[PDB]
Amino acid sequence: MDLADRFAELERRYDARLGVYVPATGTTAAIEYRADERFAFCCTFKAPLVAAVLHQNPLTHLDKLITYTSDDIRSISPVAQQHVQTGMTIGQLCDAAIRYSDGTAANLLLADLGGPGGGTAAFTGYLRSLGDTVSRLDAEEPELNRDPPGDERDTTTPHAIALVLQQLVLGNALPPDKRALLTDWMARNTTGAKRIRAGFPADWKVIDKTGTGDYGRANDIAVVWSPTGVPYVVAVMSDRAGGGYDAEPREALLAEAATCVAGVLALEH
Repeated sequence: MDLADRFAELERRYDARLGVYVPATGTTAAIEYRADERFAFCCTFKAPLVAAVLHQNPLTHLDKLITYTSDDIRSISPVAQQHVQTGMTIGQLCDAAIRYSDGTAANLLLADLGGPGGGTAAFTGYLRSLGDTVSRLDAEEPELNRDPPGDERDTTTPHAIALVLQQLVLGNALPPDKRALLTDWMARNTTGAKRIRAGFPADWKVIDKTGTGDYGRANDIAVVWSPTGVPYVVAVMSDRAGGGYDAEPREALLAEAATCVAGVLALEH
């Protein structure tokens, strides 16, 4: 038995398609399972979206107050629904997008990056600027959750998104002050306790960004650190197209995939 066999058993048991990527390190070979197959972003895009906004603006831009109306709420928006008559700062929008998967926050940051009709092109462009030729965002929240299996629209691959997240958190895509804001928001995420976090021991640091969609889509992208501070990137993506558009996502699948990864990365000699 090897790791690919373990992953295939998860697929069988959950009636799911699973994608896993952990980039190679100095000490470890890449872990990959369907890593070049396409999966819908869902809200995993919101992490590189926040990076794009951070990168293109000075820090004082995070204090810029953005006004919107009930006309702009089209999606699950746990934070923005609360502030729709008053408005929210860019920094508050980044916070909401990452820590609560707020659709409206994401959509507003898309507009901040690219203007009214240009947000998705611009977000995709940011990824192209990082050397990611693979991913693409074509719709805003909530429509980006709804493309059918095999549609290339609104998709990344585990390989591509992990390599983006690596540049953002563990490379120099952002200067340290901006990088630290992105890291802190992901570290404070409220939506990921049952995904990659659940697969890693408590003394490993985990920051993450989840996504959940139609056809039982459930994703999580994380950066993890060993108790001594050795960092790894983990992308786990899944869907359950056999149940149709309303298939139940299964977070436990992601927790188990992450548990498999954690056992490779932690167990020594």
